Amino acid sequence: VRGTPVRQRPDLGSAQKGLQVDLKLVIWGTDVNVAACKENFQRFLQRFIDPLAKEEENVGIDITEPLYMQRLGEINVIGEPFLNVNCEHIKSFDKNLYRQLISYPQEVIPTFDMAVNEIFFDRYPDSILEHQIQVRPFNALKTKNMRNLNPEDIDQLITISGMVIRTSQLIPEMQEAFFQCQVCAHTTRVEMDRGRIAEPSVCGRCHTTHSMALIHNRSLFSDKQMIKLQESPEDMPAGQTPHTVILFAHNDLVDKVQPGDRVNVTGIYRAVPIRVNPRVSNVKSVYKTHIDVIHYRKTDAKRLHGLDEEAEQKLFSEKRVELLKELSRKPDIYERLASALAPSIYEHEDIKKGILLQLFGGTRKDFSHTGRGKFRAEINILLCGDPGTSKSQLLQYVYNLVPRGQYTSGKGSSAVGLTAYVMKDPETRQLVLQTGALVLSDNGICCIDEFDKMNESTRSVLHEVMEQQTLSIAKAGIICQLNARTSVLAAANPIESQWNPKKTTIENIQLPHTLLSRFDLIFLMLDPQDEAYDRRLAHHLVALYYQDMAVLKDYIAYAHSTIMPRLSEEASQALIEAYVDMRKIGSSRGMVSAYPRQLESLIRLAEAHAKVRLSNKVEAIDVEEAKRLHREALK
Amino acid sequence: LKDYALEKEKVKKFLQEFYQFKYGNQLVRLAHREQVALYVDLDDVAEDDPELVDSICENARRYAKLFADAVQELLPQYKEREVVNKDVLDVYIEHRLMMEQRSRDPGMVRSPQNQYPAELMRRFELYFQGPSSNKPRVIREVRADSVGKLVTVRGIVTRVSEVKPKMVVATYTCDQCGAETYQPIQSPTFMPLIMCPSQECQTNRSGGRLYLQTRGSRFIKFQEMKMQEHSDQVPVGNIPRSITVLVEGENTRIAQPGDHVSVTGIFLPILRTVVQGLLSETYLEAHRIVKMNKSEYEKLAASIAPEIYGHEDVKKALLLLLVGGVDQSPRGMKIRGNINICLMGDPGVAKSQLLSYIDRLAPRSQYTTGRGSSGVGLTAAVLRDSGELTLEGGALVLADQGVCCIDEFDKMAEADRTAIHEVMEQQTISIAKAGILTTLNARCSILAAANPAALLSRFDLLWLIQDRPDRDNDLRLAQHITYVHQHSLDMKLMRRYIAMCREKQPMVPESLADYITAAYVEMRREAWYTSARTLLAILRLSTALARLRMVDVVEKEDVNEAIRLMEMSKD
Amino acid sequence: SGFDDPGIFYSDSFGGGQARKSQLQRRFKEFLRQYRVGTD
Ligand SMILES: Nc1ncnc2c1ncn2[C@@H]1O[C@H](COP(=O)(O)OP(=O)(O)O)[C@@H](O)[C@H]1O
Ligand SMILES: [Mg+2]
Ligand SMILES: [Zn+2]
Ligand SMILES: [Zn+2]
Repeated sequence: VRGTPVRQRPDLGSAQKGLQVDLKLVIWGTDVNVAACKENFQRFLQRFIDPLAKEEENVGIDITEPLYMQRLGEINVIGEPFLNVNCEHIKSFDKNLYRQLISYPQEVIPTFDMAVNEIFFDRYPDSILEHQIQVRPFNALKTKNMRNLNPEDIDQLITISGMVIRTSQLIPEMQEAFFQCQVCAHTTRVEMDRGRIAEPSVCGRCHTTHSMALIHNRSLFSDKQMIKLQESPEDMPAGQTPHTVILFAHNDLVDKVQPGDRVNVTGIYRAVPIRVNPRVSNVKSVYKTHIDVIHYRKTDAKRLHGLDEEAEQKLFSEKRVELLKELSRKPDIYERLASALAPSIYEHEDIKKGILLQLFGGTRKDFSHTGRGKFRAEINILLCGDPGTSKSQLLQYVYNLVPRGQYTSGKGSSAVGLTAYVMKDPETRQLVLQTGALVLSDNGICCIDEFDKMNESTRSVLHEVMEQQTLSIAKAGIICQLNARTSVLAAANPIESQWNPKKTTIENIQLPHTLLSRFDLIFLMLDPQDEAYDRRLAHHLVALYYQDMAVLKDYIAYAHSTIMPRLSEEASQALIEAYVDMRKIGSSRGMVSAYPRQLESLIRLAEAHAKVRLSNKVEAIDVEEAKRLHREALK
Repeated sequence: LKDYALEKEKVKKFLQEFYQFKYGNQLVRLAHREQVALYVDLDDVAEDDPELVDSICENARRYAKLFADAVQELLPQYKEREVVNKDVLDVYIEHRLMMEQRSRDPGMVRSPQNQYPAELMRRFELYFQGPSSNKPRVIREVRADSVGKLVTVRGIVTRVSEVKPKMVVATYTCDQCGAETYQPIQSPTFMPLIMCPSQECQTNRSGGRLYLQTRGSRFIKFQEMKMQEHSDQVPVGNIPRSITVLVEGENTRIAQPGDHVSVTGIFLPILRTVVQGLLSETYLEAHRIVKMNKSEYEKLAASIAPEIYGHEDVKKALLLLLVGGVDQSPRGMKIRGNINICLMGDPGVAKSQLLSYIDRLAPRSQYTTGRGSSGVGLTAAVLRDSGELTLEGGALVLADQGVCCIDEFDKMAEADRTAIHEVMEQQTISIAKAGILTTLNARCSILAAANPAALLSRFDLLWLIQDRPDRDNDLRLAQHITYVHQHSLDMKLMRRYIAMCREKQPMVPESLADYITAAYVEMRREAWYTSARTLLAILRLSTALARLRMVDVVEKEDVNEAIRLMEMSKD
Repeated sequence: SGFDDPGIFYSDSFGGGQARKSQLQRRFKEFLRQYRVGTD
């Protein structure tokens, strides 16, 4: 060690004695040796090359060099002192060290820290990190259900997965109190030690008794963050409601993950007693428990790349980038992806191209200089179709596939419940503002089943978000404006739950024109009585009965990363001409008459298709396809 | 009164000697730590000694302490090998007794309060199961006179908290000495300690300053469950009385909301703390949990509610759902193996009675009429509990895996109608309401009843019952019901056959692909409302009929009977 | 259950210029047990 500071580990827990005992010299209560665990992890660091390291999924990870050594090299070239120690790599290497770490985290981890700092500073003498490297051990063997956890895993590193609900304000807590003598101005720092400070009680200089006063804002504080999180268990017993768990983040992990984000969370399961009343210092026999956090895994093999994941530069290998680019250059890329989306359902090519264009999303642009408000860049789809037509299953599939996906169904909702509401947090007791689905879906998708049965007091909420993406809560709690930039995937039944063919489109839909003009795509899911289609659908469904994702998500991620298509002269003139054409056509009543909103719809759909093709310029093909899809969707 | 050293000797000799060594095998298994809980049986103890049994019935808690310590001392001679120390808790107890041996000095005497206590170092738990002679008493009737007495009760569950770690023996460590003191907890609350009575501290005259931690402590699986009188138990006009029950160790996570339970325990008090005296709450400390009375082909279907006549195809489809179509999750998208039936009917054909019988039948069942369960009654809501906004469930989420028998679906509230549409379509319930932001999981199957389009378009079977007056039909039914009043398969056996039938998991054969596609297109032409939902209906009914046959392969007979049922329903 | 209160049971101090009084009592114990007078 050169002398870099040893900043304490608030998230690991309060310190302890570290009592050791001979049976060589293990830690009391544990089958651990500091020397053995330290040396085993030093071996793991120096010699652990992968059996397989897919460069495509693990960019920057080779199959030749020892794995974590080049990680230490990058932690030398840049200044963040954190090392991602995959617990399953440890499981493959040394099962004993897995047992010791995922039974005794707060003591095995500091030894791992010591070893890493020692090896790193041996390798690089003149490298300077702000403090010691810290090991983030994650991807421990997934416990499925918190409700099926036992009281034997207290302080034992677990992992679960779920979506956030709230990330409350920072809360400082003491780490090194500052004291000054009121009489003689003698100063002293007092380190927080094992959960409580030591008030000096005598001046060190003038020996006055209890003249030492605690100066607050000279002290040292690490931060905190209550992060209320809703679990997504993979085990759902017969009637276990959605479990929700409190997460206390600390100095480095605070405000790294927002509400609505979906995360695996690996962290220390920590029981803490409950005070009987807020002022009495008694406690309760019946503890609470809350997971701590040592790591959030953002990546999911079922979902697509997140927003910050797309934003970060070093996300894709050059080979993967070239694979995506040539896959784009292949002419039938759009129809290949529309076929890929939801493989179960049988050849809804038009609807799937539309849903794909939604998922890619239109181009983002700034109108602050123009002062035209904020131009909604998202896309919105209305699957208007007869009941029992797999529209609801499309809703479920896309909701699962997309991150930042929220879900509503008819009048299982309310205006305040979608916007926001003030309620007291029962752990801090302050009146806090909890978000709704329309704020959790801020940069994602809201899937709304039973969209007709969503009585207009609620669709009043949808109006503002669909026109300008702002959601102004004006209430005795707060008078503020929540961002709600949600793409919408609405599902509507016709009146009387069957598409009468006598009634025309608007007459059958029966929704307000000021709402139906907001959805920039409307699909009339109808069933022609093609017996060939019936036979083929039967064979498809029974086929799945008797019975790629990575490239798809990486493709969409690259598109969002560095594809922001712009209009061309050809595309603009075609857009004007096609808008006039559609206006002339739909001027006939019954059908949805065109609007400047529909001009915006055409522009956005063209931008989305250009994003799909990576053209970096909206083309006549794009605008022609947008026109074609709009017509064939509405017809 | 008696001498409890004599009683402990009695039960020690008993546990060693009673029977294959009945209790001996259990004792050696727990000695090796192949079981963590134990259960005394007062029938098995009345096998020899009745006075001890009557005393246990009258002062059960003390004898619980006796039995548990007796087995604790019987432990080590039954121990025969080195156990693998499966828990960090095992590591702690082994380390503790190791250092006690190290600094033993066996001649040296130690105080009456310097020793690792039983409640800490036991690592097993001992409960009971009251005798058959002990009649289960009414929850209302378990009064103050029955405090301390051993008592069994039978009641329905209303709501059950989760498993949070109750403290049993808190462990404190010092700032100077290094010993480890214990605070054995008993009550709902404890004042922490701040000073260490270790004799090194008493010698040093040092500040104790001991700090509690969870590492060396002893937590336990603790739940507080609620229970409710049986509606048959209830007197003429009073509402059903409730009761709080406390669940510990290997009694945890047995009962669940809505499931009938029989709990055997003792009715011990807690401090109440405005009239003088010394008042006290009452909780029943559970010591054996047994769900009972709901959750323990042609002749079979006719056995489904023999008191109803006719509707033979209806009963067959009901049997079919009760077996359940094959649960499928292929390629991520879920094709749930639930079967949804609606019974539209003329006023009065015993459709409500059919729903009630299915409610009494299924291992999970919830019979909800129109407005008794509306809004939160069907959905899930929020309630104060460790006080907290516990989100708990209504009817459907209580019936998360079972059968919701919905009665008079026609006149339900429109929000209830919307929720039921959601659960039939996707077996979830999304909510973004005032204080709730959830997506409940409800894998339920719907049995709607109603009186005469969305119904037709979202279902697997709709059945119109029109009792067209036919003289011979009504004559036979009249004779039948009059005979029923005149004279006034077994349900358990029926449910056992169904329970085994649930788990054969057939997979469709390729030979029937042509047959099923041909039948689908032919039914479509005969229609020309049928669609892919009706395709999935025939296909699910085929899978379920294969399950009823118990063979793992569906055949032509199955699809034939499925089309027979649907034709009968539509016509 | 709050009716009774059993004691606070405890154990020994396993593990762990100015000396401490337990050590000094120990030194007196060793001095008074093991002190030899006379000669072989
Ligand atoms: N075969 C039968 N066996 C038993 N009860 C019958 C039979 N036929 C008619 N009933 C009587 O019909 C009455 C009405 O049934 P109910 O469940 O109310 O039908 P719904 O509620 O659909 O109108 C019941 O009280 C029942 O006793
Ligand atoms: Mg009825
Ligand atoms: Zn001073
Ligand atoms: Zn002490």
